[PDB]
Formats: sequence, structure tokens, C-alpha cells
Amino acid sequence: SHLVKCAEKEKTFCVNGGECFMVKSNPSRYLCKCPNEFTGDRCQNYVMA
Amino acid sequence: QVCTGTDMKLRLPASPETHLDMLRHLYQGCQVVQGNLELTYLPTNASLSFLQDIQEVQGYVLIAHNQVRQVPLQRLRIVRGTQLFEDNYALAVLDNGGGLRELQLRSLTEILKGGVLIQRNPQLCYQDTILWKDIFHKNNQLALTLIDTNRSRACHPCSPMCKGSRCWGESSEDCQSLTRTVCAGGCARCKGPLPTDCCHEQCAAGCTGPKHSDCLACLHFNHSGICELHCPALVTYNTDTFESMPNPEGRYTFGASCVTACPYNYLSTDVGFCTLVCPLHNQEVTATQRCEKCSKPCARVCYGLGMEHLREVRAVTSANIQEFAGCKKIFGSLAFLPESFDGDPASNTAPLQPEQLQVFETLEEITGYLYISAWPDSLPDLSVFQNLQVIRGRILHNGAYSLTLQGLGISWLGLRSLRELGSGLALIHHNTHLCFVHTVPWDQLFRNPHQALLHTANRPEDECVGEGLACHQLCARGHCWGPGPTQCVNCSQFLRGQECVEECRVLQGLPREYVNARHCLPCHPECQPQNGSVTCFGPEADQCVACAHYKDPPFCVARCPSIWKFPDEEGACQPCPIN
Amino acid sequence: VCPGTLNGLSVTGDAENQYQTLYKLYERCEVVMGNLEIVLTGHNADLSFLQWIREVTGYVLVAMNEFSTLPLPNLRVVRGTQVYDGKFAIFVMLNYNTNSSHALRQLRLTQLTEILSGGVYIEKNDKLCHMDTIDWRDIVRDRDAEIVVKDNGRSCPPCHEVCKGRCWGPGSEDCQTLTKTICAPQCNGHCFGPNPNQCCHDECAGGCSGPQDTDCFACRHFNDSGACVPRCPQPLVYNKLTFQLEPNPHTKYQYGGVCVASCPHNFVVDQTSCVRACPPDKMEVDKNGLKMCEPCPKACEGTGSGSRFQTVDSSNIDGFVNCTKILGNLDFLITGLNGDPWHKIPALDPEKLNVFRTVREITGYLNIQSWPPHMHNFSVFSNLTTIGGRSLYNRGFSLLIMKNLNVTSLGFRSLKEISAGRIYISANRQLCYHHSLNWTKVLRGPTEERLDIKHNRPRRDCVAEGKVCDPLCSSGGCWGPGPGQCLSCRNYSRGGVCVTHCNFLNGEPREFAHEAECFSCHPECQPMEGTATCNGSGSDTCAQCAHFRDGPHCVSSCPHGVLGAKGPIYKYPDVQNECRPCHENCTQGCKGPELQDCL
Amino acid sequence: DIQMTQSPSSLSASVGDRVTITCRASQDVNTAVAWYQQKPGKAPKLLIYSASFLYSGVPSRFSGSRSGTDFTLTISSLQPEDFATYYCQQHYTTPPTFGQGTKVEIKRTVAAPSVFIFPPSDEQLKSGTASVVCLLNNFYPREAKVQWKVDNALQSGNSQESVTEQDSKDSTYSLSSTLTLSKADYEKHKVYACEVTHQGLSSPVTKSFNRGEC
Amino acid sequence: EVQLVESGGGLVQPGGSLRLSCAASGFNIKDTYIHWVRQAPGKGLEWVARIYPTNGYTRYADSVKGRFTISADTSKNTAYLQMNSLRAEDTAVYYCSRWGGDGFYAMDYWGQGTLVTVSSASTKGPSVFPLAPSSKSTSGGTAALGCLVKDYFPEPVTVSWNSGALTSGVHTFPAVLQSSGLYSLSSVVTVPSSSLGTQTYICNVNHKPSNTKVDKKVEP
Ligand SMILES: *[C@@H]1O[C@H](CO)[C@@H](O[C@@H]2O[C@H](CO)[C@@H](O[C@@H]3O[C@H](CO)[C@@H](O)[C@H](O[C@H]4O[C@H](CO)[C@@H](O)[C@H](O)[C@@H]4O)[C@@H]3O)[C@H](O)[C@H]2NC(C)=O)[C@H](O)[C@H]1NC(C)=O
Ligand SMILES: *[C@@H]1O[C@H](CO)[C@@H](O[C@@H]2O[C@H](CO)[C@@H](O)[C@H](O)[C@H]2NC(C)=O)[C@H](O)[C@H]1NC(C)=O
Ligand SMILES: *[C@@H]1O[C@H](CO)[C@@H](O[C@@H]2O[C@H](CO)[C@@H](O)[C@H](O)[C@H]2NC(C)=O)[C@H](O)[C@H]1NC(C)=O
Ligand SMILES: *[C@@H]1O[C@H](CO)[C@@H](O)[C@H](O)[C@H]1NC(C)=O
Ligand SMILES: *[C@@H]1O[C@H](CO)[C@@H](O)[C@H](O)[C@H]1NC(C)=O
Ligand SMILES: *[C@@H]1O[C@H](CO)[C@@H](O)[C@H](O)[C@H]1NC(C)=O
Ligand SMILES: *[C@@H]1O[C@H](CO)[C@@H](O)[C@H](O)[C@H]1NC(C)=O
Ligand SMILES: *[C@@H]1O[C@H](CO)[C@@H](O)[C@H](O)[C@H]1NC(C)=O
Repeated sequence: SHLVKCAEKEKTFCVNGGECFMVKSNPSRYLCKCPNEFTGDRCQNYVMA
Repeated sequence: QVCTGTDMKLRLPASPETHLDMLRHLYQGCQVVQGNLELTYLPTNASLSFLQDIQEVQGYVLIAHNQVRQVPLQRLRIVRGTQLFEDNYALAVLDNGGGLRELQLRSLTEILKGGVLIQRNPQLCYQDTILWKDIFHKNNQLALTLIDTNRSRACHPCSPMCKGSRCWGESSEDCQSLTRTVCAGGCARCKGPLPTDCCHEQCAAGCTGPKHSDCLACLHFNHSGICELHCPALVTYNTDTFESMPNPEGRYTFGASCVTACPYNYLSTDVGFCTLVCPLHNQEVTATQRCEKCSKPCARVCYGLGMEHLREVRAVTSANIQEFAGCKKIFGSLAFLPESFDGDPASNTAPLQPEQLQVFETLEEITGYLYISAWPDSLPDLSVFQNLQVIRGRILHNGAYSLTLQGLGISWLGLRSLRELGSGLALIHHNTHLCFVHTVPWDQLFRNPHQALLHTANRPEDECVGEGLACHQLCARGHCWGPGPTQCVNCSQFLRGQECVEECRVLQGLPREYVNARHCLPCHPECQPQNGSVTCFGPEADQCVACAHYKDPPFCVARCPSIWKFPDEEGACQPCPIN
Repeated sequence: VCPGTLNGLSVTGDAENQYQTLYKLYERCEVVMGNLEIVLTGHNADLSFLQWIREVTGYVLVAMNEFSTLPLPNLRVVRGTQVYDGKFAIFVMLNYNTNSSHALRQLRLTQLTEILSGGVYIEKNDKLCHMDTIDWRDIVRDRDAEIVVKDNGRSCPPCHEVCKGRCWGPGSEDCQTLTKTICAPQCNGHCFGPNPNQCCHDECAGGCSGPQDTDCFACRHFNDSGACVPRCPQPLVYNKLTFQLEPNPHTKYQYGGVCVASCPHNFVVDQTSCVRACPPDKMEVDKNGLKMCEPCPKACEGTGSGSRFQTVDSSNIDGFVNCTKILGNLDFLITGLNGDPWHKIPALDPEKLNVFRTVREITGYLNIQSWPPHMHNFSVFSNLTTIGGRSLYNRGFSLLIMKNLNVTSLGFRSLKEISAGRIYISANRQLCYHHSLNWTKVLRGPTEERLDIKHNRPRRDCVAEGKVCDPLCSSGGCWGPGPGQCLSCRNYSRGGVCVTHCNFLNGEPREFAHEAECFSCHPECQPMEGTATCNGSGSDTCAQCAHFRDGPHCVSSCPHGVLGAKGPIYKYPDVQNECRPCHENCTQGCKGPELQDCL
Repeated sequence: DIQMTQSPSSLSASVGDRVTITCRASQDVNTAVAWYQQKPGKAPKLLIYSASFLYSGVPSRFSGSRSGTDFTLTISSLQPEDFATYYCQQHYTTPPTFGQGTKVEIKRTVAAPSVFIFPPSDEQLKSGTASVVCLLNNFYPREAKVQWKVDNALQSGNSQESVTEQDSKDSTYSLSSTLTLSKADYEKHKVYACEVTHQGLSSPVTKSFNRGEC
Repeated sequence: EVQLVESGGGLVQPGGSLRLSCAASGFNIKDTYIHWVRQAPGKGLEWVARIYPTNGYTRYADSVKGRFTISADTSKNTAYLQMNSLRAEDTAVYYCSRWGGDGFYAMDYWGQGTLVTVSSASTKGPSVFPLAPSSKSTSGGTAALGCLVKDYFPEPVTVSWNSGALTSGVHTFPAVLQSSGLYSLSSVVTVPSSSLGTQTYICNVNHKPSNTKVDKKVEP
């Protein structure tokens, strides 16, 4: 796909168990895959209801 | 560029002799009239060329009782009619019979409000030739026209160039243009018959192109060359974050254009309007002035004529003289009419007495005009206003004058504190005993290029000189408000305080002084007079050469205070051993 | 109408979870109050539910997904109040699989008319067609905005011939409609026809069906009962000839883009506008029901949207020192306690939360999603008296308490009202004492649809275990087990604590009633037995004087050497313990009214 | 403008000892002279007025006198708490004028410093700079000689030092010398050392550390 | 006694202006002579100006004539000094004082003073670089640990340990001016070597002028 894993330093980006990965894009673009109960760009917030 | 209009209607001029000069000073070089344009009671061979610059009139245009053949308003494009002459007339031409033959209003393409009244002008040729329907703006208007065709004049047909036989005069340049009745579609104004000739909706008198930057004149509002519906707000609102923000591009609204700041004598506001009035529940605050909201109960406000309960009052009388007691600033005008000093058998109101006028002794500022056409013969001057510093002229008499003195017996003005005439003309006439008019530095009182003094029938300069009546010899530049050393504008020597003197009592005299900015101020009472030398350097007890009694370091003392101290052998106060 | 999202490119859960989340949020949404973010959506997703979206407040972000079309046929206006990367209102990126099995082919934004702010960025879309067949400058309002349309398609077909070279797709139904670039010179805006007389109103956002301010799709500024206006009707009318300002009998306040007759009770009024907080040089002042901005106090800002702080944290919390009123929201997120290594931010010492014990007012929402494990309450906010609700979480909730594993009670004992918003309390497995609370006494207005207190400790067990509030408390409940946490006491209160009785007729510390609160009697007041000791704490409100009487006042003794308006005052006691003035020739006191009685 | 010359500018006496500070007026100002005392970190406070009179609230330890244009401030029993700068000011003319000011030190025995050395922090090195610190604690007099010799390379022009105020109990001073290096200047060196001598030190002391060992 | 509180200090650039004030309580300033005195770093006391509100007369030192204007508000019971056309040499702590009493003309009433810094330099929050203890910071049975505060402006910066809990054995060294135009400050504490790694040692550096607070734990 278009995705690669984050570096050990970059992995710090995601919180609350969010999985950090990057888009293969001159600037770095961080994405997280949040647990079902988490949301926000870094998985910092809980999902309501 | 911008000047105010007048408010005379068909009233006679106070001074027929200076009436023409008045108009010139008021209108010369003006493009926009912030007021009504009134040209009345003119003589023949009048120098009216100063009117050629006018393009817009915010109010109505009145031309009446003139013997002149023509009035050079060829550049006039709009009569906005904010105020209308009589029965909703924007333009009125009355009794100009000498008399007008041509209108010559070549550029006039728009009237926004009101109709046209042309009557009894027995020379005028083209009052019934103009297609007034085109001139009237698209918007619903009374648009009543009363056209008197009893000209009793053999007039030439419009130039061959004037297709449709519509003209303002006999020349080809006088041919009337049509901006509305010739438009395609529903366009309010056009350059021509095509859709491509339509003017921007914000255009008024017409356009040179399709853009709001191409307008000949603006319909709603002129923003630095661009016709727009509103002036940019000083403070805007963010509808997404629910927050107000400062607007770098915000401007103040003055009349019908944006300004970066309000013109002199106008107040700024937080809504962004320039006003001559500070709205209710606010205060006038200096910095330059602005009108600020009251956060706490507003301060006492003194009012003059034209304001509040005095709006319908013509003059100050014994019935209302007391209302100015304790006032320093009067919001409104003052007027002293024959009826003020005479009695009124109808209302049974007493005449003002000399001792009652003293209520104005504390007066420093008038926001309106000062009109004095009567004055007690026991008062040789207007010194009751000696402490008057500023006349703003926000309200003008006849819409023109901020200071008028007529038919008075005063020998001198005596208004020594008067330093500013914020706006308006000054008129001093028929004061046959009044000398000290030309002795006043009027150019130092005026602020606007459009201000001037008009005068006539005052005491002859030759008579003043013949009797040796002039400014004091110590008076700088010979500029004074009266013959006394106390009435001088500036002193060539020392001011002392309120009297020009040769010197301060520094080296000689019992009541010794010191020099401070050319003023003569007293030495501290505890100070010892120095014969042939400088008694003191200031008013404080520590600024003297020697003590009159003895020292109480650093200050001179008469007797020691009770730390109880006593005068010791040192010649100074020391703490006492007895307690 | 719905809240939008703000996750950027990040997603929650797997493809299905993300789809269902998108579905539920926009299921019947016409206006997105935020951004529209579609990322990592599969080709099996049915996105037809987005068909009802007409307006997007923020940006439109579509990236790294695979589906044939983006079904937003009714989208007309993108406001761009939020701009992705700070540059473009619309993003279309990488919408294809690297195995070329699936890709985005069409946008079909056939009704898109105007983008009020931001540019357009369409890049790296191997099979995305008809992107260079759009006259993007017809749509983008900002002439200075960047428009990027580059690597999009290779073998893509031409537009239908009726499209005249401009289309959002291959069909005739996909033809682009131009609204600006085809206008008369006189318009300088969008039109609904080629004629000079067919230009849309200046305040119109997107296209229109006529020349009037009521014929427009959407407003650029304010909506005044159907009309699009540059501003709501101003309080003063300006006279251009006389330079006067006259009262305007018909005014409306600017509120969130709509003109209203009056400002909401929980918003401060700036000069004609309802604002979340006043400008930096102004302070809030209480008037007649309303609060007004006036020409200041400590600008103690909150967290959340409109602030640089996402949470109270180890580097943020010190800002609340000596804070009594928070100008904003207050988020406590997990990272605000555990720390945030991404920014080199250390964990927050839990006891630094005590800084909030001085805060009485929060103008925004209170959002607690994490709370120190040794704390069983939010008593740290016991001083809280009100929640403004001027800003709301997910544009709905003013009070949020979630997943506080060890919290049993709420606290906020001084809390009297919540002026706006919804209340969400859930997943608080230990929270017990909230069950009996009557929210209609706290939350203003109707509450039936605004209360969500589900999925917390079961009431059955809360009560069965005896975890109930002191029974002396009245209907309305408590914020916790104690009488000091009671909303309203059955009898009296002392110090705000629910008590059985006051010491009126007995008790050493004799009291009197005031508003059902027990107040002590004056120190010099004689204790009564069987009747009330006093009717106040004043020296003249006691039934009897315990000592000496000086006129109307009970005193411990008759005064000597007191300075009044007449100089030094000396009085002596009578046999009745009433005080009387000493002889005028007395020294420092007397034993009587006579000269010979002088000391 | 009356000038006031104050002397000595520095005195030293043991606790309980008698100390006199004098000032000479350029003019006869009678008794219009006041003495003020400024403690470290504090505003000047009044002690004596009218040449000799004690101001209420002022310790009885102070009194003054006058002879001609010479004024004296006397303390009968110097305390550690009296470590301050004293000023003679005239209040006879305007402006009021001050003398240079006098300081009084508490006399005690001479003692060597306790010497130790610090390395730069790791966070500092990562910042592109380095600070190496050598500190002399609890010594008297305040005069001391501190030399930086990194790998026996004497440093100069790249260091600053500061001296603390007199200790209120032990009447001692401390001296801290900081050597400034760039990250590059730090890396090129291995053994950092500080050589210290003092009047109360019978044998010179050198402290050192190795880069990477801390 | 009486209370005198100076304010209005801070950082101003040369050619600019700064307005000092001093609130009084316990007496009516109207009846006394109000003085300002300034002390440049490393210098003695320089008399600046006085106002005597009773009659409104003022006097100035030659060093400030034409630039400084002194006044007071007897309704606010507060003194003011308007200093215009300030230059770098005007850096000083400015004290307020009053001549309490009628025949008493000495400065018995004093405030604390406020620092006025005049400099083209902008403000700068401190960088704190914690100095770990080690076998090389050990002397006898005790060992030093400390923190260095580098490149901050203007002075002063406030430094304490453990939020003021640790003051014993603490030695703070007066600021020096660096070639950067910024200031440097240092503070150390000497503790039993057995406490290292056991007792919390956090250096708390507070620089008001830049709204900067830096907390550094000092350890191996
Ligand atoms: C909106 O408001 C702006 C701001 O006032 C206004 O711009 C102004 O337009 C007037 C013309 O009406 C300009 O006045 C001219 O300035 C030039 C400068 O060189 C002069 O040469 C012009 O002189 C003519 O008229 C004289 C008559 O006495 C002739 O003798 C001479 O030969 C020329 O024919 C004339 O003074 C004015 O300078 C500008 N101002 C600015 C800042 O540009 C704009 O026109 C208004 N638009 C609308 C729709 O109202
Ligand atoms: C301006 O606001 C008015 C409401 O005050 C809008 O009118 C409503 O539009 C919705 C759309 O579905 C209708 O259901 C309502 O019945 C309408 N109300 C009324 C009174 O007509 C109007 O459309 C808005 N206009 C703009 C440009 O935003
Ligand atoms: C919760 O609060 C509501 C509103 O205060 C209470 O409903 C009111 O009860 C009183 C009792 O006399 C009635 O007079 C009011 O008319 C009721 N208001 C409404 C809107 O119906 C409700 O009873 C309270 N419930 C509890 C448990 O205290
Ligand atoms: C004046 O004009 C009016 C217009 O109707 C006309 O009726 C009247 O007879 C005219 N008067 C003269 C003297 O021509
Ligand atoms: C008088 O004229 C002199 C000329 O320099 C000026 O300095 C002075 O201020 C003037 N005095 C007054 C009262 O205007
Ligand atoms: C203000 O902050 C100081 C900081 O020490 C604190 O001591 C004081 O009590 C606070 N004032 C309050 C809470 O009103
Ligand atoms: C709140 O939690 C603290 C934590 O120690 C506890 O001591 C206190 O009693 C609790 N308050 C209530 C009402 O439970
Ligand atoms: C705020 O905290 C103080 C702390 O002493 C307390 O006395 C006061 O009653 C509290 N205010 C409220 C509303 O609880």
C-alpha cells in the first residue's frame, strides 16, 4: 500500500495504544490506528457512546 | 475638498455686503457640500466662479432672488436631498428675476429624493426642456415637478447636437444626457442603450465603466474610490468562533465616505461614525475626541440653545440664565437677542441684568455658536466671557457663523482667553464703537482653510489711531483683545500672569518674585529679600538665598513646629530636650 | 445538520468501524459543522448517505481510500473556515490501491459552486478523471489561493460534447455549470444568467435563484430571518447630513451568524454581538440579567478548541494559579495526567490539581476523561458554582465525565447550575451517588433529552450496598454521601451542611434563622432558654443584653476613651447596667454624672 | 550642591566590636544629616536623624554625633545582622545628596574553601554548548584564586564568576566559576580540572573529571 | 508603621518611557514630601525627584531634568514618576520614600524598590541545565548538586529548590552578564552524599518577564 511503520522515535506520536504509521509525501504525515474506543489525530480522546 | 453647507432658506443675509464673501469662503474649492447649497440674494456681476468645483450636494440646492444671469454649477452631478427645501423639493429656483437664463447643470444626472420647484424666474429658458424623469433616481420618489413656463423670453431652440431637444442652455455643451430612460433591461444607470453599457448597481450619477470603481458618483457610499454599501467595520465578528476582532481595514464613516480618522471638531465612535453629537448615555472624552459609553451614571451636562429642553428656545433670558450656573462647558449655543435684554410682556419674562450674565464667568467652552446682537450699554466689552477659550461651532448660525457680533456698543472684545474657533465663520459688523477687531490674530484662532472673518461698519481704524487707541506698548506684535496690558495675546517682555510687565520683582521690592516661563511668581513667605540680588529661585521654602527668620533644614521656617523642635544657637530647628 | 470531525488522516478501528462511524455521523447530515474526513474507506463502502450534504464549514479531506465515486452531488458551498495544511480547502490524495485493483474515478461535485476560502489540492490519483476539466477559478473565491491539479489520470476520456469541455465526469449529467466566469462585467460575483440584471446578491454564498438577498442558497455573513446581510440591524441610524446618530427601534444581536432579538443568557454581549469572551482590553460586567463587555482582571484561559492546550497538563496547570474564573473549556485527558513524551512533557503530579480549588466559574465545558487513581471524587471542584456552556464538546455537551474507574461521587457541592448543553456521564464503574440527583434543579431548561447517565454503577447495587446520601437531605439528592454534599436540606443548614436543627432555644452557641441557615448570635447576646436567643447577629438584635447597655447596643462594658464626633467619650454603668455619659469635666472616666464622681 | 564624602568605604571588625563610620560635608549643615542602612536585597532604611538622634524602631545599637562638618555613625556592638551598606545623606539643601556609601564586614579567621567540580548536563551538550563549574564553598576572606586547566590547558576570556553575600552566621563567602565551552570545545577535551588556592589553604587542591564518566 | 509598594518596573527600550508608581497605606501622602531615589547596579544611592502634593511643587536632580516628571495622586494615595527619553545608564532600582511628619525631613518611610531595565535587548526565558552530583562533587561526607541558569533576560530570575521547601544548604550566586547580552545565574545545594538518588532535588527557575517556568530534576 502507501503505508510504512513509524520509527521508534516516531511511534511516540500515537498514544493510548494507537498504532503509528506513516504515508510513503515531502513533509512527514503521521497517522494512527486507534482502538475502537479511541479517537482524535493521536488517539488522545475517548469515543463517546 | 469637503465643506459644510448653510441653513438660510429664503431668509435675508445679516450682511448683504459680505454675503458674497461668505459664500466664497464656504464653498470655494469644494467638491462636496456637507449641507444644503444655498445661493440667494446675489447681485449682478457676482464672482461665482468659486462654485465650479462642486460635484455633490448632500442636502438640497436652493437658488433664489438672484439677479445673476448664470450660476456656474456645471460640474454638479448629484443632489442627494437628505433634507429637502419645502414640500419635498431637492432643487428650488425661485424669484430669480437681471435673472437666470440658463441652468447650465450639465453634469446633473441624479436626484435621489424630492422633486423640482422652478417658479417666477422670468428669464429662464430650459426649465421645461429637461427630462426630469431621467434625472430622478429609479427608486420611488415624490418626484414632483412644478415648472413655471411664464418666462416672457424669446429663447433659442436647443443646439442641433441635442438630439431629442433636451438641453440646459443654448450651447452644444448644454445638451442633456440620459442615463436611465435609455437603459437596457432593468439597469438603473447606463453609458448607453446596450446591456454592455450598464453601470454597477452602486453607481449613482452614471459611470465610465461596468465596475464599482468606474462610478461618476456613489449611490450609497464612497470608500476610497470604490462605491460600496457600507464602510468596513472597525470591529468585525467571527460567526464560527463567536468572537469580535479588530479590523485592520476598518474605517470611520464621515458623511458619505470613509476616513482613517474623524475630521477636526468631529467625535469618533465605537460604531465607527463621525458625529457632531455624543449619543445619550455617553461622554465626550479627550485624548482629539471620541464619544465613550457611560459605565457609571453620566456626569452633569450643561446645555445651551438648540439642545434638549432648550431646542425650541431662541435666546438666553432671565428665565433660563440660571441654568448655566456652575457650568464650564455648554453643550449647545448661546444667543443674546434684543428680547434677552429687553422684557417680554407676553411671557412676563424679566430682562437679563449685567450681574446675571456673570453666570458665564466660569465658561470655558461653547460647543455651538455665540451670537450676540444685543448687549447692555453698561458693558463696554464682552469680558463676561473673558475666560472663554473655545468655540467649537458644531452648531452654526444660519449654518455658517460660529461667532457673530452685531449692533453692539462694545469698545473692545476683551475675549482674551479665546484661542480657538474650531469651525464656522466670524462676523463682526455694525459695531460702531468697536475698535479692537483688527488687533486680533484671527488667523491663530481659525483651524479650517474655509474660515475667515467678515466685517463692516465697525469703528474706523483711522479713528482708533487718531485718538491713540491701540494695543499696549508691551504687547507682542500689537496683538490684543483690548487696550489694556491685561488683554494682550502675548507679551514682548514678561507675562507676569495676566498683565504684561517690563520685569519681575526679583532684585527690588518687598513682595519679591522669581521668573518662571516669563511669569512672575512670588517667593516663599519665609524667604529673605535680597537687595540687589536674586531673592529666590522658586516658590518653595528651600529655594531661597537666605531665610527671613531662620532655618528648618532644608526649608526656611518662621517658628519651629511642635518631634517638638526649638531654635538653637545654630540658627536652626533642633529636637527639644524637654518632652 | 451535524458536527464535523477533526482527526486529520487518522482513523479509529478497522475499515468497518471507520465506515460505520462515518455513516452514523453523516447519515442524514445536511450541514457539516466541521470538516468532512474520509480516509482509508474500502471499496465495499456505501457512501450514498453523504448525498444530503449541502454545505461544509471546514475542509474536505479525502485520502488513501478506494471507491469509484465520491457521492456529494448536492454539495454547493465549502466555507474553508478550517484549512488543511493551511493551504487548501479540498484535498484529494492517493485515492488508489497500489495494486491498481481499485481507485477513485469521479468526484461528481456537479453542484459545487463556491469555495469561500482556501484552494484545491488534487494529487497522486492514478485513475481520477476529469480533474483538469474543471474551471476551478470559477469555484474558488480567493484569486490568490493555490490550485493544484497534477497527477490525475492518464487514459481518461473526454467530456460529453454537451459539456463544452467542462465536466465532473463522462456523462452529460456531469457537465460543469459556470456561475462566475460567464457573468456580466457589472456583476463581480456569481450569476443565475448572463445578463447584467441576473447577478446574485453580494452577500450570497454559492449560487442563487434570483437577485434578492432572500434568493440565495447560503449566506456569507449573517442570516436575518431569510435575508443575507453584511451585518444585523445596528442600534443607531446615521444622518449623513447632520452627522447625528438616532436610536434604532428595531435591533438584533449578532449570534453565530444569525440575527437574534436578544442575546442568550450564557453569552456576554459585546457592543451588538454575543461573544464567547470579550476582546483583550475588556472585562465582563453583570447588568440586568445579561453580562456586558466594558473597558482588566486575569485572562485565565481554558483548554480545547480556541486554545493551544489540548489538556490540563504538567506544563499547563500552573496557569490556573489563583484562578477563580476559567475563560474557556477544561479538558482532562489521559495524557494530561500520564504525560506526553512527544512534546517532552512529564507526568502531572496529581496534587497540583488542588490549584482548581479556587475556581468557581468555567465559561466552557468541563471534560474529565481521566482522573488520578487514588482520588475517588472531584472534590477539587467543590468550589465550582456554575458551568457557562458557551463552548460545548462535540458541539453538544457542557459536562462530561467518562471512564473514571475509581470515582464514587461527583462533588461539585457548590455547583448550582449548568446554563447550557448536555450532560454525559458514563462508564464510571464506581460512580454511585449520582443516581438520586434531580438534574432538573441544576441543568437549566428542559432536560428530558439532555441527560445521559447510562452505563455506570447499577443503582440496584448502589442502594443495596447502602451507598446512599444522608437521609436528612431533601428530594433533589446529593453530590455524594455526606450532608455537606446535599443539594437542599430538609430542615436547616450550617456552613452549607445539612443539619437537623439550629441552636435557637438551647445550645451554648446560640443561633438564629436566616434563609434556613444557622447563624450565631452576637457575642454579647444573652442566651435565652425556651425562646429564641436572637433575631440577628447584631448588638441590637438580641432579646436581652448579657452585660451592659449602651443606648441601642449591648456592650461588654460602658466605653471609656472612645473617640466620636464630639471627641473622647466616657460613660459609666448605672445600677441597671445601663450606660450614661460622665460629667464633662471628668478625666478618664467616672463613677457618676457629677463632678465629684470624676476619676 | 552640597557634596558628602564618606569614609572608610570598607571596614572590618569582629562581632561585638565597636565600629565608627564618618562623613564630611562640604558645607556646615548643622545637624541636617541622616544615616541610612541598606541590607542585601532590601531598600535603604533610616537609622539616625538630626546627626545623632535614634529613630524609633531602630536598634539601640546605633547612635551618632557631630563635630563641625564631620558626622559619625557609631555601633557599640557590631552584629552579623549589621552587614549592610551605610549611607551618609544631607538634608540641608536640595537636592538631597548621598556619600559613596560604606560597607562593614564581619571579621573572622581565615579558612580554606570546600572545593568541588561539576560537569555539563547532558541536555546542555545536546544544546550545542557546555558549562563546567568549579565552586568554592564557605570560605573567608572572599578572595580566592581559581584556575581552569583543561587537559592542562589554561583557559582565559571564556569564563565568568560570581560571589555570594556574606553568610549571616559563619561570616563566609562562596565563589562559583563557570567555564564556557561550545559542544565542539567540550568534545575535543578529555580531562577537566580546577586548581584552587587560598590563604587558609595549606596545600593547593585540584578537582577533576573525565568526559563521558561524569 | 506604614506600607510602601513600588510598581511599574520592567523592561523598556532606550528612547522609550516607563511610568513608576508607589502605593502608600497608613498615611495620607498629600501632607508629606514624596521622593524617588535610584540605585544603579554596583552603585550607591542617587536622589532623583520629589513632589509635594500639598502645593504641587517639584524638584529634580540635574541627571533627570527635562526628562523625568514627578507627580502624585492624593485620591489614590499613590505616587507616580514618568520617565521619558530613558537611556541604558538609567538602569537602576527605583525606590520610593516619604518624609513622614511635619518638621521631620528624613526618609523614614521606604518601600522595597522595583527594577527598571533600559535596554534594546528583547526578553528571553532561561535555559536550565541541571548539574548532576557525582563522586567528583563529593567532599568529605557530603556532595554538591546544582543547576545553572543560562542566557536569560532581563535580570533577575528567581531560583529556589523543591518549590521553596529546600533552602538549607542552598547557595545562590548573583547574576553576571554574558557576552550574549543575556544573564547567567547559578544555584547549588550541599547535601549528605547518602541522600543522592533518594531525596528529590528539583531546581525551580522562575522568570516573570518571559512567562517562563522551568523545573529540572538534578540527578546522576
Ligand atoms: C470617491 O472619493 C475619492 C476621494 O476623494 C475620489 O477621488 C478624487 O476624485 C477627484 C475628482 O472628482 C480628484 O480631484 C482631481 O485631482 C486632480 C489631481 O491632479 C486634479 O488635477 C483635478 O483637477 C480638475 O478639476 C479642476 C477644477 O478646478 C481643473 O482646473 C483641472 O484642470 C482638472 O480638470 C481634480 O482636482 C481627487 O484628486 C481624487 N482623490 C484621490 C485621492 O484620488 C473619487 O473620484 C470618488 N469616486 C466617486 C464615485 O465618488
Ligand atoms: C435563512 O434562515 C431561514 C430560517 O430562519 C431559512 O429558512 C428555512 O429553511 C429551511 C430549509 O429546509 C426550511 O425547512 C424552513 O422552513 C425555512 N424557514 C422559513 C421561515 O422559511 C433560510 O433558508 C436561510 N437562508 C439562507 C440563505 O441561509
Ligand atoms: C425535580 O425538579 C422538578 C422541577 O423543579 C420538580 O418538578 C416540580 O415539582 C413541584 C412540586 O410542588 C411542582 O410544583 C412544579 O410545578 C414541578 N415542575 C414541573 C416543571 O413540573 C420535580 O418534582 C423534582 N423531582 C424531585 C425528585 O425532586
Ligand atoms: C403662469 O403659469 C401658469 C401655469 O399653469 C398659468 O396658468 C398662468 O396663466 C401663467 N401666468 C401668466 C401671467 O402667464
Ligand atoms: C510669545 O512669543 C514667544 C516667541 O518665541 C513664544 O516663545 C511664547 O511662548 C509666546 N507666549 C505666549 C503666551 O504665547
Ligand atoms: C496568590 O498566589 C500566591 C503564590 O504564593 C499564594 O500564596 C496566594 O495565596 C494566592 N492568592 C489567592 C489564592 O488568593
Ligand atoms: C474524596 O477523596 C479523598 C481522597 O483521599 C477522601 O479523603 C475524601 O474523604 C473523599 N470525599 C468524599 C466525600 O468521599
Ligand atoms: C472557595 O474556596 C474557599 C477556600 O477557603 C472557601 O472558603 C469558599 O467558601 C469557596 N467558595 C465556594 C463557592 O465554595
